[PDB]
Amino acid sequence: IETVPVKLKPGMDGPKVKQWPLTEEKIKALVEICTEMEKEGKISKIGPENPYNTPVFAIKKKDSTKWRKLVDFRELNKRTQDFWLGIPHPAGLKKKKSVTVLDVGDAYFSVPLDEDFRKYTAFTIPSINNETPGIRYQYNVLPQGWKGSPAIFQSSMTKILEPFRKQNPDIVIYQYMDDLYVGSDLEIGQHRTKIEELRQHLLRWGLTTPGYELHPDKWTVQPIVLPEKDSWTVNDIQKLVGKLNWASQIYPGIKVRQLCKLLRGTKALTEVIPLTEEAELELAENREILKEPVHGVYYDPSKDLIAEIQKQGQGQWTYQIYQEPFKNLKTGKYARMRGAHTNDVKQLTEAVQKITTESIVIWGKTPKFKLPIQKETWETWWTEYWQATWIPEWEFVNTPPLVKLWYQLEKE
Amino acid sequence: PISPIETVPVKLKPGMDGPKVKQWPLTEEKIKALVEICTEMEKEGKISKIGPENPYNTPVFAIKKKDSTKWRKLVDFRELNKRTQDFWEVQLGIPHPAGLKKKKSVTVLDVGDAYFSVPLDEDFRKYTAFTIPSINNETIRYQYNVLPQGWKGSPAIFQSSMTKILEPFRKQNPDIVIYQYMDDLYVGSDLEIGQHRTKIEELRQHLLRWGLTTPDKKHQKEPPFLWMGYELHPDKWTVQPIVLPEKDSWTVNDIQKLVGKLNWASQIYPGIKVRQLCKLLRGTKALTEVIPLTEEAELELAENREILKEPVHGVYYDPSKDLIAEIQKQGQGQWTYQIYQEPFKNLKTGKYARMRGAHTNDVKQLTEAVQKITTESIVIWGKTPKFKLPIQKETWETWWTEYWQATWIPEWEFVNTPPLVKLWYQLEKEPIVGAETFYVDGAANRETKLGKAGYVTNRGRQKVVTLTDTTNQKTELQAIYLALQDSGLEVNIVTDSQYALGIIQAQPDQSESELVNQIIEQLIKKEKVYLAWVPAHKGIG
Ligand SMILES: CCOc1ccnc(CCNC(=S)Nc2ccc(Cl)cn2)c1F
Repeated sequence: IETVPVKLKPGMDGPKVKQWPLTEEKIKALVEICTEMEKEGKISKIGPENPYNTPVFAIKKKDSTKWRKLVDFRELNKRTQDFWLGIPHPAGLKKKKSVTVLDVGDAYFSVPLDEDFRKYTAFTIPSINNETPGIRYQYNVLPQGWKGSPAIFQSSMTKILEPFRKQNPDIVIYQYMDDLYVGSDLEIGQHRTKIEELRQHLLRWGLTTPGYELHPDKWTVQPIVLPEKDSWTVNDIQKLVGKLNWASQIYPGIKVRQLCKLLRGTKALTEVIPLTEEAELELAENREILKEPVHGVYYDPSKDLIAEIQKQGQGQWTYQIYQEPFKNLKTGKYARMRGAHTNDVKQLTEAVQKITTESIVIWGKTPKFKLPIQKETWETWWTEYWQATWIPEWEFVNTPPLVKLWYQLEKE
Repeated sequence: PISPIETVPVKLKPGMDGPKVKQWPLTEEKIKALVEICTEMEKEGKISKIGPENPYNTPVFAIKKKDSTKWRKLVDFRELNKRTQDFWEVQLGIPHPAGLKKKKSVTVLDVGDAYFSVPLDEDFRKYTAFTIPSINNETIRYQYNVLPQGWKGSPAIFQSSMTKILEPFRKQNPDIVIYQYMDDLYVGSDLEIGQHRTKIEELRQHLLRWGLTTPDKKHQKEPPFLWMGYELHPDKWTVQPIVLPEKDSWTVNDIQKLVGKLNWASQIYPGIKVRQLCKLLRGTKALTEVIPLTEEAELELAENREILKEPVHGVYYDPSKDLIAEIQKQGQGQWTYQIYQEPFKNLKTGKYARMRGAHTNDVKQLTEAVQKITTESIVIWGKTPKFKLPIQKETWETWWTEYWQATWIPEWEFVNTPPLVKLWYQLEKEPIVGAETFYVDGAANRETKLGKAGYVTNRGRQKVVTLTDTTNQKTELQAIYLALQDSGLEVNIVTDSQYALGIIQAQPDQSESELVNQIIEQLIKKEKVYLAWVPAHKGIG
């Protein structure tokens, strides 16, 4: 084909990001992948006159023993001119019964990339113990993991699918990056056939597009459940009050006076205290309030979407999606997957992935993550467990002790 | 000696132009010097010499190679370089000894004057001009057609060119390892001498076929080789033992420097100390000052000297064997580790001396060494070692299964090599029945450093001290401090300090604050401690 002219947002310059050291295993894999890719003319070695650079690594896909090449164009994307021609987010898959994701990265190689922009797609395969200088390349086609790629391929995509979009206007399909989400209310029976069907429809043109299901009709948010014991001690009451007092940020209707009174004196924590009828009423009201999510929560797309995560221990993890503190749009829990019997990083990673995945579905938009972990630890191993063509934005933090004890009290 | 390789395209930074500096006058003995010599340059193969066109004057003074007394031309592109684009990382890092493998023979060809064998970008040569004013008026100008000393892109490009040029030979010979650094060419192999020697010449000839003249086997370099302070052999590497000078008069800068070279060594010879020399610097007035020398100061220097005596024998990396990484705690926050495959056959060794913050604990620190080591390894061996750590599995398991932050350790194994890292304490998960209950509380007037901090128990015990010169948190923590003091082996402590909660919570066992450190001591000293937090004013008291 041809190639439409692309540019960086004015004033900006190509990323000059440092390559992190990769393990041998990965290094060889990539080298193998890139030579083949070079032969096909999808990429070309470059000289030093090219000062730009982006990170790359390899990750094996789920249910695959084949190494997949992955690049971090986050910076580049940040800098490439927004295209405005964008992608329309539906709202159906949000409500659909079942969804499946298709990896259509291959489609992107077919089409070539503007020559004056190729330079910016430069990347470097490192050498162990810096024995040799790096093997540098740059793309000739439309690379995977770039925001422009789905964009410049958008049109071709439409027609490619139309024959299915027309033949089945009862099924939804959303494209985001190298991804493709398709949801149908049809049972996993007549479903898989239609997906594997659509699958073929694509393989038709030529772009190899191969548990694996989703269910958006089971997640949205959950309530904060208050304890409920037979006899309450001073400590019990204390803790309880601490939580509420904090919850009063999400629900101003929450009262904590009656309770707090009983806590007047200098009694032992183990001391058992009988509840005031007035106190029992108060609590009843709070229980009532907390039953449902706070009012007045609208998703504004003009502003970024945020995602916090609290490690709760026992493989447990909690999260909240929000664009403004205390006005979460969704909140949830995640229980580790049998395998990370002793690995925190593995879990976190997985988690991060679901959450992003969901965002896409709901609002087709990746959230910025506030990860309770050291930058050091995260960058050392996140790659070793990652499995997604995209890479969300992130920052590391110190889990404020309150917020955790709080959401810890989520509908179990 | 001009090479037939396609020059690489070099552009000046966009929105900028070639230099314009002036040539500063020179003696008459330096003039006739650069004169009678530059005439050779063009005679060689690089058509250098121009006129009124391309007015990009560049300074050209002359300094003799003191040990020959014969002026060999020289230039300064400081400006040009400024106005030249950027290339890519020229040596993101140097190969560390512990990552090389052993070889039967290693040679290095001094391909010195190679920069001048490579063709410069023609459309760029332009931006290179001279000016050799004779003596009087007349108000003798050259340029470049080949990479020059001093130019920003000379090395960058050269390396690459070299890279290309070697690609074939490298394939026809995958049993010969070459390494390019600067203007040198390291070559190793496991061939029988005679074979090596011939491939070497084969290669030596191959380069020359490209215009790259090189030295004959009669004038080359031979092992052992001088590396990163490492003495290298094809079978082993050794630490070039360096001994500290015996000084009569010790100056500030002297210690500063001595203490530096000292710290470097500590990695290799763990046992080196400098705490007592780090103290001769306190209050230092000027760099040239002459400080005494405490006896504790000489006992160190003298004791350090003993150590830095017997050198270090080390072995290279065997891809065949698995990597073992073992660590030990030199003290609080100071760790020593060593990597090896065959016990005692140390590949690499080290020491990390982590500082302290508002909260840290040996376990967490241990963790940080591991991550560092790991990374270090990946970089050198592309693999991560199996670890031998001085912590008990139960200890680890109970810790990380409670920490608020995400943490992990690769496959590791316990090693009872005391002192073992352990948890100095653990807060109770619930109130201790049959224990006093202190309701600590502290207040201080922010502006006027002064407040009070006290407590009151369920056993009706009370106390409050006035504090002159303090802040909010110092008091809070202090309240807590107090509670702990006069309390007993089992204590419950309610407090509303938001900050304090976290601190203590996270079982920190070392801090910047002496106050916090106070608390820790106490906390350790107790049998069982429950700590509870309650909302601010109004209500609980
Ligand atoms: C003086 C070391 O110079 C070199 C530095 C980096 N790389 C090479 C080539 C690789 N050689 C290898 S794997 N082993 C190796 C062992 C001992 C010595 Cl003395 C030199 N090289 C070098 F020869």
